[PDB]
Amino acid sequence: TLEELRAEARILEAKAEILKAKAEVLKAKAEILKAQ
Amino acid sequence: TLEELRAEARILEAKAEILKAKAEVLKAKAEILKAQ
Amino acid sequence: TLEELRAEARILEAKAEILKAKAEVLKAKAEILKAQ
Amino acid sequence: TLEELRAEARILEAKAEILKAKAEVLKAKAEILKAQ
Amino acid sequence: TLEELRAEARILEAKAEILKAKAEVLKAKAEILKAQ
Amino acid sequence: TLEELRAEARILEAKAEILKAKAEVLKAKAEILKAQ
Amino acid sequence: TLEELRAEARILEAKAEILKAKAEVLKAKAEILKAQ
Amino acid sequence: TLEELRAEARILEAKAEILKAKAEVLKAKAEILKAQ
Amino acid sequence: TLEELRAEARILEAKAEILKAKAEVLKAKAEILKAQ
Amino acid sequence: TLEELRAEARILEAKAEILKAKAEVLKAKAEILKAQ
Amino acid sequence: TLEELRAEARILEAKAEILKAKAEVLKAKAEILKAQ
Amino acid sequence: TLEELRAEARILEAKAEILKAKAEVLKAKAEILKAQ
Amino acid sequence: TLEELRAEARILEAKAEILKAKAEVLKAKAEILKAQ
Amino acid sequence: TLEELRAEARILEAKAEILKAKAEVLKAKAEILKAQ
Amino acid sequence: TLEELRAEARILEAKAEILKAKAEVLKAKAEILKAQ
Amino acid sequence: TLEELRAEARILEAKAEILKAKAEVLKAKAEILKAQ
Amino acid sequence: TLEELRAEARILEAKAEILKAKAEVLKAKAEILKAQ
Amino acid sequence: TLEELRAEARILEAKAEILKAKAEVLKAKAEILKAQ
Amino acid sequence: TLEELRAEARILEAKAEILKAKAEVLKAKAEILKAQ
Amino acid sequence: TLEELRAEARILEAKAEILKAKAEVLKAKAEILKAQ
Amino acid sequence: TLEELRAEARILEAKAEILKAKAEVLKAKAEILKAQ
Amino acid sequence: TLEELRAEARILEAKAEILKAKAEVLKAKAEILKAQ
Amino acid sequence: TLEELRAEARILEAKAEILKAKAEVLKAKAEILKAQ
Amino acid sequence: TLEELRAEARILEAKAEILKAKAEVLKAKAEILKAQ
Amino acid sequence: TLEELRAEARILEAKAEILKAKAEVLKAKAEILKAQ
Amino acid sequence: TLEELRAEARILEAKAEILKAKAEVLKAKAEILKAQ
Amino acid sequence: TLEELRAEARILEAKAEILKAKAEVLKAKAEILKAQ
Amino acid sequence: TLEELRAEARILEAKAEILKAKAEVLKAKAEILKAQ
Amino acid sequence: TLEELRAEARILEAKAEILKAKAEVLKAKAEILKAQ
Amino acid sequence: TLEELRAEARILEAKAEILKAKAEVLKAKAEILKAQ
Amino acid sequence: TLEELRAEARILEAKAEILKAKAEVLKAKAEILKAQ
Amino acid sequence: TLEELRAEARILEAKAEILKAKAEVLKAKAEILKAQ
Amino acid sequence: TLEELRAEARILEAKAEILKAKAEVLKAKAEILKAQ
Amino acid sequence: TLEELRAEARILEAKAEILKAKAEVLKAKAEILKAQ
Amino acid sequence: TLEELRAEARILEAKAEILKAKAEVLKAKAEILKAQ
Amino acid sequence: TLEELRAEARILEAKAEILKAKAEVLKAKAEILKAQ
Amino acid sequence: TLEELRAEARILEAKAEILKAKAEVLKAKAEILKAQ
Amino acid sequence: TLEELRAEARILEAKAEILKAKAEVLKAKAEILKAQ
Amino acid sequence: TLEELRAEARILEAKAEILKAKAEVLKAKAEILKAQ
Amino acid sequence: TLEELRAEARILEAKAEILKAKAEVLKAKAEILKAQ
Amino acid sequence: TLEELRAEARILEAKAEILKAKAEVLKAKAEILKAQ
Repeated sequence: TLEELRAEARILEAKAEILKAKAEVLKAKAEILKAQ
Repeated sequence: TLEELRAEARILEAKAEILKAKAEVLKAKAEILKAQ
Repeated sequence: TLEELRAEARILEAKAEILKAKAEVLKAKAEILKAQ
Repeated sequence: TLEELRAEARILEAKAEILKAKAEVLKAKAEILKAQ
Repeated sequence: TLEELRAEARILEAKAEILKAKAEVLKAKAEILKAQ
Repeated sequence: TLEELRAEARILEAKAEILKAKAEVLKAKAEILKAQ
Repeated sequence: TLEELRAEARILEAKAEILKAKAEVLKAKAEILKAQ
Repeated sequence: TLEELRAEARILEAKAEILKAKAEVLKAKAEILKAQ
Repeated sequence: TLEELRAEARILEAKAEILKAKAEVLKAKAEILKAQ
Repeated sequence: TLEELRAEARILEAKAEILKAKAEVLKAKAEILKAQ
Repeated sequence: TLEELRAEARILEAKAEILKAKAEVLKAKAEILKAQ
Repeated sequence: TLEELRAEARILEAKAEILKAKAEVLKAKAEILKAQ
Repeated sequence: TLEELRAEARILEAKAEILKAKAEVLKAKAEILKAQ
Repeated sequence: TLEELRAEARILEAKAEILKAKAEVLKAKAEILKAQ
Repeated sequence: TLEELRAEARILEAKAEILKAKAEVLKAKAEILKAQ
Repeated sequence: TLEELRAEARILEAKAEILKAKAEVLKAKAEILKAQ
Repeated sequence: TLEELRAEARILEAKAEILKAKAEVLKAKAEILKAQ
Repeated sequence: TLEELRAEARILEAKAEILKAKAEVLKAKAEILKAQ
Repeated sequence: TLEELRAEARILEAKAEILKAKAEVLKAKAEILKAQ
Repeated sequence: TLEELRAEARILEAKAEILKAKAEVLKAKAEILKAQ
Repeated sequence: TLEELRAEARILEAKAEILKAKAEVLKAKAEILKAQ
Repeated sequence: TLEELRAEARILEAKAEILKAKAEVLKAKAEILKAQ
Repeated sequence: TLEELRAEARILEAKAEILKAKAEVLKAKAEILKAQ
Repeated sequence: TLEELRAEARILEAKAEILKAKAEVLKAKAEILKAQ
Repeated sequence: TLEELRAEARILEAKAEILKAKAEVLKAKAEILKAQ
Repeated sequence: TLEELRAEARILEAKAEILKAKAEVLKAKAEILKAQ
Repeated sequence: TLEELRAEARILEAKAEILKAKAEVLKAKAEILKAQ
Repeated sequence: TLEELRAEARILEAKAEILKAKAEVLKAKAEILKAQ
Repeated sequence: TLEELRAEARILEAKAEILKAKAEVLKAKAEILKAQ
Repeated sequence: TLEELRAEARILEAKAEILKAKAEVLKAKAEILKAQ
Repeated sequence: TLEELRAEARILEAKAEILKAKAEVLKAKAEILKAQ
Repeated sequence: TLEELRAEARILEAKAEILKAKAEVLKAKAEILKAQ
Repeated sequence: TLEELRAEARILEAKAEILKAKAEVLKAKAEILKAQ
Repeated sequence: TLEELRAEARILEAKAEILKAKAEVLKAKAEILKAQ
Repeated sequence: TLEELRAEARILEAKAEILKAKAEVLKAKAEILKAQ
Repeated sequence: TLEELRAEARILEAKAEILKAKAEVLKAKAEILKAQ
Repeated sequence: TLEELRAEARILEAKAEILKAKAEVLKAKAEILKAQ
Repeated sequence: TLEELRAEARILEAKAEILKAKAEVLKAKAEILKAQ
Repeated sequence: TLEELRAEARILEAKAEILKAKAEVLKAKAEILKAQ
Repeated sequence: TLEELRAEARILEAKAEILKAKAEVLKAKAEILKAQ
Repeated sequence: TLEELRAEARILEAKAEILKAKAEVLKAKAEILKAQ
């Protein structure tokens, strides 16, 4: 269970990181919208 | 129990971080809505 | 009991943080509702 | 008793913080209700 | 007795803070009831 | 006696503050009863 | 005696303040009884 | 004697204030008895 | 003597004020006795 | 003598005021005796 | 002499006022004797 | 399951990195739009 | 599946790197636009 | 499929490198534009 | 009986006050009849 | 009966206040009739 | 019935307040008629 | 009915406030008429 | 009906606020008329 | 209708704010007229 | 209509802000007139 | 119209900012006038 | 028009920044006038 | 016109930066005047 | 004109940088004046 | 003119760098003055 | 003139570098003064 | 003059390098002073 | 004529008030003549 | 004429107020003459 | 003439206020003469 | 003349304020003379 | 003369403020004399 | 004279501030005298 | 004289600040005396 | 004298800072006395 | 004297810093006393 | 004396730094006490 | 003495660094206690 | 003694470094505990 | 002793390095645990 919960931590750690780079697409998306 | 509660802390630590990047999707979502 | 109460502190520390990021979902939720 | 009362302080310190983030859920809950 | 009364102060300091956040639950509770 | 009376002041200072936040629970309790 | 009477003033100063917040519990107690 | 009488003034100044808040407990005590 | 009589004035000024708040305890004491 | 008589006026001014609040204790004393 | 007689007026002005509040002690003294 | 979840972590780790360099295309895209 | 998912990781690792050097073309593209 | 995906990795690895040296043409292109 | 007679006083106290404001309707009723 | 008579006092207290503001409509009604 | 009569008090309390501000419209209405 | 009458109180509370600011328009209306 | 009356409260709350700032235009309007 | 009335609240909320800053133009307008 | 009224809110939000900085020009305008 | 009103918001957002820095010229203008 | 208004935003964004550094010349101008 | 206005932005961006470093000469100019 | 204005930007970019290092001479000039 | 202004940029770029290393002589000059 | 100014740049480039190594003599000069 | 200034650059390039190795004598001089 | 007669009332209202404060100068004029 | 007579009222309103404070100088003038 | 008479009102408004604070100097002047 | 009389108002406004704080020196001057 | 009278206002504005803080020295001077 | 009077203002501005912090020494001086 | 008076301002500015931190020693001095 | 008074400012600037950190020793000194 | 007073400043600057880190020992000393 | 006082500064500079890292031992000491 | 005090500085400099790495053992010690 | 104290520095320098790498064993020890 | 302490330094220098490579075994140990 211990390493399993360590693994269940490990999969949920990854799911945040996709949403992090999802925001950074939207971050420079506005940077196009202001540099013009 | 001790390392188990340490693990039950560890899984609940991860569940916050998905909601953190969930907000940051919505953060730059408005930044598109103002840079236009 | 001491480290146990330290652990019972430690689990209750985590339960606040989910509610913190729960509010920040609702924080930028209104920010969509004003940037439009 | 001293560190025990220090620990009994420490558990009661945590119980306030859940109620703090409980209010902040309700804080941005009205912020949805005004940004619309 | 001195540090003991300092500790008996310290436990009674914590008991106020739960009631403080207890009110702030009720504070934003009415804020839902007016933002609608 | 001096620091002892200073400590006996210090414990009695705390006992007021619980009653202060006890009233503020009842303060916003009526605020629910009028915002509806 | 001087600082002692200053301290005997200081303890009796605290005893009023508990009764002050004791009244303010009863103050908003009637405010529930009229907001309904 | 001068600062002593100033101190004997200072202790007797405090004894009035407990009776002041003693009346204000009784003040809002009737306010419960009329708001019902 | 001058500042001494000024101080003997100052202590006798305080002794009236305890009797003032002594009456105001009795003032709202009858106010309980009529609001019922 | 002038400021001295001004001071002898000043101490005798205070002695009236204790008797003033002495009457007002007796004033509301009858007010208890009629509100019942 | 002029300001002196003004001061001798000023001390004799105070001596009336003690007798004024002396009567008002006796004024409410009968008011106890009739409210019963 | 453990190495499998380690592998399911490993594929989801890669999917973030494409979106990271996707933003950096848009990052220097605005840098053309300001250096002119 | 394991080495297959390792391979499906391996192809998706390459697709990021083309976009990385795609940005660096645009990086020095603005550097021409400022060195003049 | 495995060595095929290894080969499909291998062709896509090459396509990045042309764009890498494409940028380095533009890198020293500005270096002419500043050394003059 | 005592608090009951205090209550029977309390209801009869209210019945006067309706007649008081009943007269004050008629008071300004003539004030219309003279300001014209 | 006691709190009931307290409530029957409480409803009859309200009925006076409508008649109070009823007069004050008529109060400024004549004030229009004299300021012209 | 008790809280109901408390509520029937509470609705009749509101009906006075509209008439209060109704008079204050007429109050400053004459104040226009005299400041000219 | 209770919360309904609480709501019927709540709508009638609002209708006074428009008339309050209606008077304050007329309040400063005369203040123009006197500052000239 | 409840949230509807809460909404009918909510629209009537807004209509007062325009009249509030309508008065404050007239408030500083006289302040021009006196600072000259 | 509910979100529509929430929107009809939302447009009427904005119309007050223009009048607020309209007054503050007139506020510092007199401040020029007194600093000279 | 909803996002349209959200947009009609959004344009009227901007019109206040020009008047805000219009006042702050006049704010420091008097600050020149007093620092001399 | 939507992005157009978003653009009409966007131009009116800029017009405030010139007036903001217009005030800050006048802000340090008085700071010269006091540092001397 | 859209990118044109985006450009008309972009030129007006620059005009604020000259005035920003114009103030900061005046900011340290007083800092010379106080460090002496 | 678009890239031209982008260029007219680009020249006006540079003119601020000379004034920025102009202030920072004056910034450390006072720092000599206080370190002595 | 475009690359010319880009060049006229480019010469004015250089003139700021001499003044930047001009300040940093004065920056460490005071640092000698405080390390002694 | 273009490459000439590029050259006039290029000579003025060099003149800053002598002043940069001029400061760094003074930078370690104080470092002798503090390491002793 | 062009290559001449390129040469006049080239001689002034060298004069900075002597001062750079002049500082680095003083840099390790303090390093003797602290390693002892 | 051109190759002459190139030569006058070339002699001044050498004079820095003696001072560079002059510092490196002092560099390892402290390294003796710390390895002991 | 109506507002004119209202204005002719308004000027004649002011002429009384100067004579009112004219008497109050003479009122305290005798109060000097008796306090001496 | 109307606003002119309103202004001729307005100047004559001010002339009374100087005489009002003229009397109050004489009011406390006798209060010095009796407190001595 | 109108704003001139408004200004002639404005200067005569100021002349009263000096005499107002002139009396208040004399007001507390006697308060020194009685507190002694 | 208008702004001149506005300025002659402005200097005479200041002369009152020195006398205001002149009285408040004398105000707390007696407060020393009674607190002793 | 105008800015001169503005300056003669400005010096006389400062002379009041020294007397203001002169009183506040005497204000807390009595506060020492009563807290003992 | 103008900047001189500005300077004579500037020195007299400083003399108040020493007296301000002079009072605040005496402010917390009594705070020692009551916290004991 | 001008920079001299600026310097005489500058030395007198420093003398206040020692007294400011002198009070703050006494500020937390009582905070020890109450936390016990 | 000028740099000397600048130096006499500079030594008196340092003497405040020791007293600042002297208070902060006493600041956390009470923080030990409350965290127990 | 100048560099000497600069040195006497420099030694007194160091004496504050020991007391600064003396407080920070006591700062985290309480942090042990609350984390338990 | 100068370099000697510079050295006496230099030894006292070191004595603070041991106490700095002494606190940081205690800093992470509590961090063990909360991470469990 | 000078180099001796420089050496006595040098030994005391080393004693801090052992305590620095002593804390960093305890720093990652808690990092084990949270990563589990 | 000098080189001896330099040597006693040199041995104590080594004892820190073992504890540094002792922590870094524990540093990556937790990194195993999170990468799983 | 000197070379002996140099040797006792030299053996203790080696004991750190085994622990350094001991950590680096554990460093890449987790790198296996993440590359899968």
